[PDB]
Amino acid sequence: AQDITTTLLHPKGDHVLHSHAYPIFQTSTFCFDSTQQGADLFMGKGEGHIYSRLGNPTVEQFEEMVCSIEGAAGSAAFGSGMGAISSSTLAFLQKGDHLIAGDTLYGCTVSLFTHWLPRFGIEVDLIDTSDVEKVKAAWKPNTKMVYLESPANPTCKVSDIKGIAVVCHERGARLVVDATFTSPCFLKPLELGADIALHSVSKYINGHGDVIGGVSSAKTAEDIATIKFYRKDAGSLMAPMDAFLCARGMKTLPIRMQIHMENGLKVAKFLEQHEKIVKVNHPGLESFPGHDIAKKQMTGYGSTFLFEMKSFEAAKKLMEHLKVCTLAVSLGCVDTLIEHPASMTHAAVPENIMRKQGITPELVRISVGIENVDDIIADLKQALELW
Amino acid sequence: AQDITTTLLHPKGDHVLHSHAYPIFQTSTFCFDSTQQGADLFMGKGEGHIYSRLGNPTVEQFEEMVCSIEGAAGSAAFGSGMGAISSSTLAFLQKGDHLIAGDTLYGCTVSLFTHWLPRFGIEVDLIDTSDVEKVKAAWKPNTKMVYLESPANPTCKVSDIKGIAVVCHERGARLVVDATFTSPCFLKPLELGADIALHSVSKYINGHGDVIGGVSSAKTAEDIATIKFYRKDAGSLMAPMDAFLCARGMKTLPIRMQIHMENGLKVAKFLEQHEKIVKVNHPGLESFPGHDIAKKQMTGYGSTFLFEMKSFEAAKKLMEHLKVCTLAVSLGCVDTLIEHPASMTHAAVPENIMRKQGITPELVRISVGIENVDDIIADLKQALEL
Amino acid sequence: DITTTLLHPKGDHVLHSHAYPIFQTSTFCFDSTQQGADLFMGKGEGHIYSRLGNPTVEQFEEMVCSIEGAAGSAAFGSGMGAISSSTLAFLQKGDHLIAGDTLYGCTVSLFTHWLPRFGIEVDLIDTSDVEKVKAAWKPNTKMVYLESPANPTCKVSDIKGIAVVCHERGARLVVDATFTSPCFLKPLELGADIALHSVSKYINGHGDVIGGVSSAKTAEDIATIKFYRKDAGSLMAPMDAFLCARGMKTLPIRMQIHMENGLKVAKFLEQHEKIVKVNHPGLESFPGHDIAKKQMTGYGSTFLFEMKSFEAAKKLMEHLKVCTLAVSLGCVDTLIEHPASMTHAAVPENIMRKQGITPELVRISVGIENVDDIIADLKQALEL
Amino acid sequence: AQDITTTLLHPKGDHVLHSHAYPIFQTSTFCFDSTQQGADLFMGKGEGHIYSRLGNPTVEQFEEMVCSIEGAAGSAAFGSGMGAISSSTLAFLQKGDHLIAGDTLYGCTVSLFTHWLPRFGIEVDLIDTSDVEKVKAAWKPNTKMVYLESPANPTCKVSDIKGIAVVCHERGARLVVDATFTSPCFLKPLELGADIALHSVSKYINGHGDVIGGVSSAKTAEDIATIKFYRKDAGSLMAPMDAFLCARGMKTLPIRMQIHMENGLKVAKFLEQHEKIVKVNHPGLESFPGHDIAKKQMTGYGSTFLFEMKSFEAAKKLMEHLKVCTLAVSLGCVDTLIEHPASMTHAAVPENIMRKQGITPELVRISVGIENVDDIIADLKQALELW
Ligand SMILES: CSCC/C(=N\Cc1c(COP(=O)(O)O)cnc(C)c1O)C(=O)O
Ligand SMILES: CSCC/C(=N\Cc1c(COP(=O)(O)O)cnc(C)c1O)C(=O)O
Ligand SMILES: CSCC/C(=N\Cc1c(COP(=O)(O)O)cnc(C)c1O)C(=O)O
Ligand SMILES: C/C=C(/N=C/c1c(COP(=O)(O)O)cnc(C)c1O)C(=O)O
Repeated sequence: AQDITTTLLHPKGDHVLHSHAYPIFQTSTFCFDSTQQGADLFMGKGEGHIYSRLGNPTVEQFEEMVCSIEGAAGSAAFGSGMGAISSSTLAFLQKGDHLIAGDTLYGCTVSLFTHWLPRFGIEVDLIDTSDVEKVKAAWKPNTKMVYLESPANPTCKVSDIKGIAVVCHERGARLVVDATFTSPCFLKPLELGADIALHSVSKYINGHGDVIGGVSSAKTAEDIATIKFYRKDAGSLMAPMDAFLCARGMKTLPIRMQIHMENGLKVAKFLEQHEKIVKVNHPGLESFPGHDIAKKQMTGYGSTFLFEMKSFEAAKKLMEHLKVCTLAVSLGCVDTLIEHPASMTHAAVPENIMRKQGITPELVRISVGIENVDDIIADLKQALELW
Repeated sequence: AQDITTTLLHPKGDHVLHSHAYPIFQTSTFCFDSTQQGADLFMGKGEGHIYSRLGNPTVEQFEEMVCSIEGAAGSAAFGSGMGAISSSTLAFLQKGDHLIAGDTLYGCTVSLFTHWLPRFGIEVDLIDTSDVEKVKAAWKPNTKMVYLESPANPTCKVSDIKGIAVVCHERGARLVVDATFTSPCFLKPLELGADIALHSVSKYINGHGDVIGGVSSAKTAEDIATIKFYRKDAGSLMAPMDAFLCARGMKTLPIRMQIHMENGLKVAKFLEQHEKIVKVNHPGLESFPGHDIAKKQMTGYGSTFLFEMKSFEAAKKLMEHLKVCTLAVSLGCVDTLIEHPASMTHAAVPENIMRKQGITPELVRISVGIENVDDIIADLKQALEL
Repeated sequence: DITTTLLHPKGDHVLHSHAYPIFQTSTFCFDSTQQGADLFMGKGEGHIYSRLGNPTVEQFEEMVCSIEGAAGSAAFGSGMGAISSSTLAFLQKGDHLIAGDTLYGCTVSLFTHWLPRFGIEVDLIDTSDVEKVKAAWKPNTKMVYLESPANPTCKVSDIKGIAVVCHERGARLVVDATFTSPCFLKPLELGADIALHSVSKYINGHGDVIGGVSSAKTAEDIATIKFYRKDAGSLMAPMDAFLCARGMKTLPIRMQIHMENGLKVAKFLEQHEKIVKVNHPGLESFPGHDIAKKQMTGYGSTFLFEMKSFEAAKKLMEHLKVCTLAVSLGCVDTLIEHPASMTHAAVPENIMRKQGITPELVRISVGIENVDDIIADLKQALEL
Repeated sequence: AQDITTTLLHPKGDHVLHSHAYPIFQTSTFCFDSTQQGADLFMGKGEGHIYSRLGNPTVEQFEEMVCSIEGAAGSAAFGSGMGAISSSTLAFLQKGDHLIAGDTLYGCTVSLFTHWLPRFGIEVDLIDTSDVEKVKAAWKPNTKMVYLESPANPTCKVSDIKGIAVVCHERGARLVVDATFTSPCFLKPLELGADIALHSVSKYINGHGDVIGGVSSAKTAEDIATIKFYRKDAGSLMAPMDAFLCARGMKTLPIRMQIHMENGLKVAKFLEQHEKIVKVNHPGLESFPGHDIAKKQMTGYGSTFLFEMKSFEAAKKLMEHLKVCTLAVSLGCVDTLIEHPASMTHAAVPENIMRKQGITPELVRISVGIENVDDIIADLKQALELW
């Protein structure tokens, strides 16, 4: 069986005009040969293109690469991870439906689920999905979907994706998994029983900190068709240039992830043994609750994780005196980023949910890049040992 | 009174690193000076950027350009006209609300209002908005929005935006106008009393057929903040490169529109007097119902319009023997496009709505470009002779 | 008209795409050894490697070629790349070049510093007078190189008359028509062998690309130019060619506006008490107007005018609110510069005097803004 | 000392408008504050920009990255490797000067030195530079430059860069080295005594097969200023978009080269032991002449090399029956390329020079990518073992 490195470098499809790199189809529309040919494409008959919102060759090339690593029936690219998330939930959920979602989610996902979904008559509970019994207890006759992020942003809380998938499968609910934090090299939710696997491509998949985009992949042709139908009307599109950039970043995804995984673990171990650090939430550490599940259900770890300092002042002093790490939000970039969730990525999260998420002023999140790991550790060490 | 040509070519804002052209900020994230500075930005305090989904300087420069021409409090750019439409309606409407929309709308707008909105518990009635009395009769206690396209895609049906805005003002509803077909050079819905004006930037605004994008502009600061809050979560973003291309295309928008307008009128009059053509639906023709309203409420016309052949066979002959015009959906490009609405742009609209729209297999939609008109007419004359 | 031709270029669509795709690629795949071998021998149809040929760049080349009436066109990474490729592809040690005495600063640098290092004799002379061209002629003269109207003074050379001299005497005539665009000046139509442009100016028109183009009357000459380019390596990037082709779609319409704005502005300046003299080729007062009127079908909107002192020029250039102080020209928005300390600052003193470039001169490149707004900007800056 | 991976990911310079990724300055011109500020910039006084041909911020960012890895006084980026080679030779050589260049060079370099330089009154000899004594024997009173490619394209012939540099330094000649085949990760000619080190950035540096570009770096400020002065008039520029892409590709250069090097050596060893293969020219093999010089003077190897089949027909059969390798010219891409030098990259090389270079119809050149090496080897093996 051919390695994923090779698969990503050799995607299926004809070359265009013998071009080795796939061209950028910076076009809005496409030409018809005849009234019939154009009519037929609008009915889904024949091969070809109509209009970039319905399908653009460069974006489709990126979709096929993701589809190939997810093992999906199809993938849909979007203008952002939030586009993928809206389109993977609201394409299916309608008034009177019930959604169970993790209680520790990316801030704007909490915003979408707690502000917008209830306005559309959709019932939403945020539940601790690290415990399958709590998921079952929150289940209702109208539950149509469970939505999980695991490991969760930013605390890395692990959910039992396989265990929850069994209950979804028995009860007729879709299981949707945001695998952004781990990448499809290491977490393949469709292999664990999910119906839909999605990512912010803005993070690891693209990897170069220069594109916002999203992708969603479905286990069935019907589900990916419905998602694309929603996309056509909701309009979160990946631009041709951004698709060219995402496909290009993904060409190095397997080797970047290997380096991220190993750097991340080494940085977490360094932090865990350091006297200034109270606790390290990296799901690859034996000390981490849920390490046993992550180890079984994933084939590696991402390199974004959280650690606890002794105070807010210690956290600030660390974050502001680094020379290699960059103070900024986002994650999954080739270079190391660091931020303060309580006052940044999660500052818009309701106090109620903040308290249950376990997010405090002492926490710092680091997204470890592919720099030489000793250089990253020496940067953290000099800031930690400051006068 | 500085002219709009000059305004578009001289947008407000600082140069970046003294660059003459505005740089393409192909970035996802921005760096913070300190914890406090990043925290302040997240609370909307101070000046700066955080992350391109929240705000990208290249995208914002294009937003400022549109905002100036619309006379708006602010503008939001999107990944498509459908992103703008979605974000300008679903940012406000919620379960139990009622929407009144024009009966003649772009096909996917029909799909949005007719398939997705009701799944979200929003009641929707499509009605003939060319008669303000029919809008009044359709009104309900829970009516929160009227949504109009004028002239409508593809029949060019005209609504009294001004009269309808009075009714919305009186009865506590937002008026949203899709002004894609006319461009903001010739139609400024916020000057007519609308609350929101939006475009498929994919059409005239960009004008070069190489970008898909949307823009929406609101009369009030609170409404544009809501639109952008919805955009934050829904995620239809204009890419930095596309914003660079849309701003660049918009630099020639006023001259392109002058030519489109003059060209489309000349073509329509040629077709109207030709023996093979049953009727021509251009809002700038004296024969067109709604001409009197379009002339008073607009300062010009787009060049996309519809005409009727004597049979489907005839329309097919004409569409397939043109050498200059290109058979393709979309409109408002520098070159001439031609389309068959029944089986293309409006193929998916339900039979009953299609009947109400007056769309038949005999209709052909042309989007007249900025070619020498004599070439477009000769191309048409050529084909009609076969 | 020209607009229809530029909007409907010849060629096939790629994958039915309406906009021509951006071939952001270095290399192309071969179907077999034989097919790749054949392409390297110039047999069959297809591509090998973007330096030899890129489809997006070739589409832009074909657009310029059609408008110039050429046998072919070559795109480059800058106007300087087109210039050095249209001259050094032909001239060799022992050859002599006659060049206009007033040229863009970097062309002066090329001809004055580099060409003589390569054993090429160069005389800069006043090409507004054909007898001076004849008098400078030598048995080893192989090329005349003209800019008309010249940058920055707008000095006009008789292209047609010089072409007759060149044809009779076995020399190539190369014309840089940057200042006028191919809508208005078509040197190959006047007898020239090669016509070239800084695409960075009018042709692109949007101030966001640097590029060059050269067009040759003969198939053999464009082959030589591309052969030189293959080894010298000044290429137009596929993204820049996409942008250039895109800007060119509005070229004829922009040029009509530039021309009309520029004339109205020159006329305003010419009757202003603060202005000594306006060098615009379309003015009746300008020496060489009669040639320019006969050999061109319009005018660009870049031209020079004379203030009463350096201090006055500085005051004018530093109080404009619409016009931007920057080098370059032919952009949609109005640009203004000081040739003596900017574009022409490195020109040797003696060539400078021969050019007539003094610290009292300001060069303006009138954009497509409403002319009344640009006149009001100049007006307040001249009077307050 | 900080690792090169870290340096490339953290290049010196201020961020622009706090942007994490460096913006694309798609501009021709820049604005002046005043006539004095503009006048000064033209005199080289003060900080700022004028016009992209003279200096573009995005291009300068990429130049700084190369300069940092070369250990140079400065770097200049170009529209192509050939722009870099032209500008690194013709910026210095004039009529009456003499150039000694290697006899095995990239085809278009042979075209430049053999067709264009003599037209400009520059004397050129192509010499076997793998023998320092032959270089000395070719020396004349007017010799001003030696130009080397090592390992040479496509035979991998190795020159003694250090030994030749001694002779250049004693006699007042510049040494110019095209290090395209090896990359600046493994070959740093300025540390071996070269005055100028240059690359086709089109190959490894960019790495992604989607840009043509060049770069040249000089040991002295004076020489890089002269190179840029030439560039200003000859006009081979790197476009702002291309510079953004080259900088982006270069963020993964160290990890890509590590994999290229390891894959290329394993493929060479596989080929060297295979019955169908007559000889393998990879400078990292102990069997290769000049292996001892390459191993002392480089810190690794590129993964483009040539091998000899038993016949032209055998080469064609191999080249036309691969599923992973792509038949195409160029090299140094993430995916594996293969070509036939005799009829492709070197088909324009004059017969006498071909014979001097040792290029025959039996030779195949492979540029090994970063695919899983076992997939690459299995692809070659199945083609070699065809019916
Ligand atoms: C507060 S601003 C920083 C962005 C960010 N996270 C993003 C993200 C998204 C959304 O993806 P989009 O940004 O729309 O491509 C979806 N799902 C997950 C697990 C995510 O981590 C962060 O820094 O924690
Ligand atoms: C059937 S496919 C051709 C697209 C098309 N029209 C689009 C359009 C949109 C949507 O804008 P987006 O396409 O999302 O940028 C919004 N509003 C109006 C009046 C529109 O006409 C057409 O060819 O009639
Ligand atoms: C001092 S820097 C400003 C650039 C400039 N002129 C350029 C130019 C070129 C060169 O074109 P490239 O810049 O290489 O695309 C060629 N030919 C002509 C008639 C030109 O005017 C100027 O502002 O006068
Ligand atoms: C198709 C190109 C091949 N080579 C190129 C090359 C260049 C020239 O570099 P641009 O191509 O001008 O960037 C310079 N120096 C070296 C050692 C090279 O290999 C090839 O062999 O396959």
